[PDB]
Amino acid sequence: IAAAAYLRLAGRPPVLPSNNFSYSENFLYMLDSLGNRSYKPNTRLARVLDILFILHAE
Amino acid sequence: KLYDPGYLNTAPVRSSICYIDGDEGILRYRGYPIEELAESSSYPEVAYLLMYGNLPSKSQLADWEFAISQHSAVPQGVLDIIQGMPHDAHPMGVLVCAMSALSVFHPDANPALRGQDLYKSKQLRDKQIVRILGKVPTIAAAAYLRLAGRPPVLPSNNFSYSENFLYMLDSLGNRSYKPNTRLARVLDILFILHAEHEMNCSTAAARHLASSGVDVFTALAGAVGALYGPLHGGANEAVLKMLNEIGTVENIPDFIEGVKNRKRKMSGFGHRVYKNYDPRAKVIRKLAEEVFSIVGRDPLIEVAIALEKAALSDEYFIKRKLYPNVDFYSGLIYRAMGFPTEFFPVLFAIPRMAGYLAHWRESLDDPDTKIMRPQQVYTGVWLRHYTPLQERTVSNDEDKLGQVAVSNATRRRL
Amino acid sequence: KLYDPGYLNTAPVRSSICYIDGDEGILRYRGYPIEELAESSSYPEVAYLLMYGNLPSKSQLADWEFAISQHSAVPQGVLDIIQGMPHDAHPMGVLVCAMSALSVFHPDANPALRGQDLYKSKQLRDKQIVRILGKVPTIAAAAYLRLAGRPPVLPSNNFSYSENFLYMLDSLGNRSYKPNTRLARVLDILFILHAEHEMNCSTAAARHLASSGVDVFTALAGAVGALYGPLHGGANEAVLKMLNEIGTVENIPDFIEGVKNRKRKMSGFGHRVYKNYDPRAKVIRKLAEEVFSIVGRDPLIEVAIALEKAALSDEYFIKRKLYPNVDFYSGLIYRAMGFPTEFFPVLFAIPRMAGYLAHWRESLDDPDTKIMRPQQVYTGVWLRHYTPLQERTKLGQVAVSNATRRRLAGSRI
Amino acid sequence: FIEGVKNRKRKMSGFGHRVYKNYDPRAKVIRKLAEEVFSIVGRDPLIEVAIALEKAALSDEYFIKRKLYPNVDFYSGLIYRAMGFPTEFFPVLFAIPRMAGYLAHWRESLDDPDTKIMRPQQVYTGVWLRHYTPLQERTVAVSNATRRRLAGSR
Amino acid sequence: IAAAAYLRLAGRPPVLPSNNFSYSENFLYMLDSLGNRSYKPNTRLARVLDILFILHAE
Amino acid sequence: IIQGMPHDAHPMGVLVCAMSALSVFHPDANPALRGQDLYKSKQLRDKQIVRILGKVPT
Amino acid sequence: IIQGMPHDAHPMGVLVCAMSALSVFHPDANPALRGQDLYKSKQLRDKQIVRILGKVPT
Repeated sequence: IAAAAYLRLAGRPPVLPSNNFSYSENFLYMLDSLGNRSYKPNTRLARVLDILFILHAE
Repeated sequence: KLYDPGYLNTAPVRSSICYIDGDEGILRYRGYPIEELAESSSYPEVAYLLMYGNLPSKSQLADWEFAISQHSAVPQGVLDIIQGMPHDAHPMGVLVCAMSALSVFHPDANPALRGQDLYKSKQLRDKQIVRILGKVPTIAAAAYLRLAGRPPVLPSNNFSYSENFLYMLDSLGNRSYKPNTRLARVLDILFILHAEHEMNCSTAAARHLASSGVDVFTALAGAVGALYGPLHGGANEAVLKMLNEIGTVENIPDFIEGVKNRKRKMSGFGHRVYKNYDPRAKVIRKLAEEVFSIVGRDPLIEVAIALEKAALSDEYFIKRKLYPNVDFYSGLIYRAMGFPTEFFPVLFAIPRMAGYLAHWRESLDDPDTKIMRPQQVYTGVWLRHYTPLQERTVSNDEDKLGQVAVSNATRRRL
Repeated sequence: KLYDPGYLNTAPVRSSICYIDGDEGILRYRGYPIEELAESSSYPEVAYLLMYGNLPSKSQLADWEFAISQHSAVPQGVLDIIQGMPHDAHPMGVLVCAMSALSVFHPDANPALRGQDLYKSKQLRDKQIVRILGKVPTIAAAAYLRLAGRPPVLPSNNFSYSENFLYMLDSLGNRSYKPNTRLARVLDILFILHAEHEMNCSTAAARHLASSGVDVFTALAGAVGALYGPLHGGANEAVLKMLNEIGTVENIPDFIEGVKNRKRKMSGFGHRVYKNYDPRAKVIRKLAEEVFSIVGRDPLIEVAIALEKAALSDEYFIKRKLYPNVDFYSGLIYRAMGFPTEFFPVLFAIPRMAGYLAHWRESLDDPDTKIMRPQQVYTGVWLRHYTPLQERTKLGQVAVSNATRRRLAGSRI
Repeated sequence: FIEGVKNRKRKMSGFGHRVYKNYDPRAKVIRKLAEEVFSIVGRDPLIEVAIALEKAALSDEYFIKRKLYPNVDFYSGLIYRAMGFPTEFFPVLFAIPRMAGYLAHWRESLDDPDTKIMRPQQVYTGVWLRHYTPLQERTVAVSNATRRRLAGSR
Repeated sequence: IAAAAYLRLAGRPPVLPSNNFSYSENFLYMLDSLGNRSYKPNTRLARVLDILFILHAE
Repeated sequence: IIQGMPHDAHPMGVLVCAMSALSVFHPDANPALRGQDLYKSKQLRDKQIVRILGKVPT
Repeated sequence: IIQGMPHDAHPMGVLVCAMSALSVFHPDANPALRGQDLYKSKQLRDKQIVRILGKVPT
């Protein structure tokens, strides 16, 4: 749903979820893939996204 | 001289639609004063008068307006196009794109699809004139209804032109709707007021494209696009922010005194073509009072009224010919009707286009006038051998564009 | 004032962007002749030269064309708009509609939302230049493909400008295509010859619109609309139908004798601008014969070749200052590549845009612009007076025999 | 153009019949109905140019000496234009009447078994004898359009 | 079917046949209804169309 | 058009209908509206023969 | 479920399939999905019997 919000912001239709990557990886991919099922975002950026997620657990 | 940049020393072509005596504010559409028409007439009357050079009689006028009502059937593909843009889109761009789409959706209009034959007979000319003069009203409409998120309406054949527009503006899925007659009349008069202006940027572009031999639809699309300029319809927001930033009515005399201190802005006072007077001011002031009577008031209206009353008194505004322009009362009425700010310019487009059609006929029945050819005076380097682009010297790296991406090229850094 | 016939008259604008002397056949983009550039240079180089008034540096041209390739991306919304258009509609109308939608879908550049000062910053001008220069060819390719109905493929970011367009045009919808370097260099070399020509309604309209402070997108849309019609000098259709009617070489002499007898039309030979040789003519001749070698020819092409060979040596053409124009050879080349004839003027609008943006930026920069309030001389009745409505009392009637014979020539309700 | 048609540079069709000459009462009756349809629907530019041609061409000596009497085609086409028929819709309109003739002929043909369609004879215009050799030795076009997919693959 | 071709040529939804007339004017009643089933054929127009049909009979 | 036909039919009527539709789906190929001189080229002969041969077995 | 399906026999099978599907187009009229029995309720049995006596016409 977060990815759907980001997509619907800048006009782009939904993204179907890749189901082979980690959590952050999954989200970060669902942002910038443009419907290309053959994309792999950075490991360092996904690492950063996971750290930011863990630093705001609760 | 040979260099007349602003065309202020030359005259492109003679005209006969009307004359602007800016010094005295004398305007007569083919001899009829603008105030006389705005009082004793209606929009189709003046439109026909400009278009055929003279007013029609009751019979053919009735038939003409009947046809105007008839051809209002906007192709639904244009409606889908309207669905295409985001609802935040400024109405001007919406209207321009719809204009181009309406040009393409009508194959019988393209000369390239039929050769240079569509523009030699009165039949196709008049037919396309009536066709477009009808559509506009509607498209606009849509645009208005889609601004807030409403479904498209179906124009009917019940009312007259201006009242038809008011109908499709506010029917809300109620076929038995009939808007206020006074509001329809006042909008009709307003349409009278903005009927035409003499050769301007937009008019020059219009006559250029007319002589260019291209389908009239796209020519008017470009011409009305030339009206998008804030110099050509964006000056209302200046006085709107004048009357909005001033806030409470108790800020008016101190506002004019600070104006005397060369501290607070002045705008909308005195026409930039009319320096003495204009009957438009008084007639639309009466109309504005009628509008306040029918719909009511607001803090902005009372602030503006007291501000202009104090402005008529202070000598600093008296001696500089700063009488209020038509823009004040115009915007007052338009927002009083319930029109958003971003929506003002599109309605300004609605009347003027008729005039742009008029001259479009004019230059097409005059061949003395011909294709343009601007003369160029080159002031740069005359001759120089080209260096091998590779041998090309590498001593300059200026102007450093080097910046266009999504948050410092993060879009595809992976 | 001064009556200004068909605007021929005097010079209403002076600049330092280009120079052309047709009777002398000298074409120098800022003092650099057309031959020296066309024979060796490339389209992005001359585009940068027009933008900046000087040749680029390696790194400058490198990252310039790199940013162009980067901005080759086209917004999704305008693509959806193009999809929403009908099918059999002419494509250049699709081009102008897409340009208008591009104006809408770039509210950031819209000045009416942020006053008459957003177009005073340096970087916004350059970003607009790159945006348009990249986005237009993708739109043209997408429309051409819409004629064929296939979905537009995303622009690759690894090839040259002309190479990008050629791949976009003939990718077959995959990645395994390899650019025809011969055809690519031919097309890129050709685009040099169709840069900004002499002043026209397009350039004047762009100048006026930029002076008015409008958004650049809509002004360029209007310029494309100005070039929409072939009456801007585009007469490829004339030589096309002349070839279509000329037949083989055997039945050429009757037509040419009619031309000498002033009975048959002559098109595409002799120039109202060039009154002498044309360097563009020989360059485009070499390119055209290379095209003939690479892709072969149809009978019509050899018909035209033989017609040219016989006509050029004929006295009726040497004496009458008559000789083939570059329009003829360009049409030959595009037909040999195999383009729809009606799609031809699109190829004549893609390269006429560098000069548009050059003049737009130049007009923005110099504070020599004023209010474009032209004059006139009144010819109508000086004064009349209003008539009462009952004191009232028809060239045609709308909807003739259509929806009217369908409204009364069968019944009335 | 009245001279032009007599100059043999531009031909004229719409006047007469390849199988009827004396007359075709159909032309007269549709002339009457064309007057009626002008009365009942009105006039359009093609209509007055057509009637002007009808009046003018008869005066010229061409149709006096050549004999070309306005064919049912002229009036049928102008009437079709009058009735709101699109330009392309004429052939199906011409198809509607002929079905009666096909039905009558078909019923009559099924009626009489004595009528037969024999196998027609033919006289060969080819060689009387040849022979097949394999192709490997075959001693040695414009079948497919090129420059469109060929260039695409090139 | 000819009337169906005419009417769909404009992209307008097709119409049902009627039975309260004879051939040519029934066809014209088919041609012009505009969604109104209370139409009628102009008898002069029906007769002239019938004669147009009969002239090219056989 | 052949899937829209009921299961009880004759397949060769299916052939003739689909081939009439091929007549329809190639209006560019007809000479019936561009005069009786359009068919003077060998290229159109080759194209029509090759298209017919390719289409019929499918 | 009809209006396109082949008719290789009498509509008897058509009607049987029709009411079999009517058995599920209104699942609210079912006793096996709420509790364990429902036709023991007088109001249900009544409304059911009314509909089923009147449902067949459509």
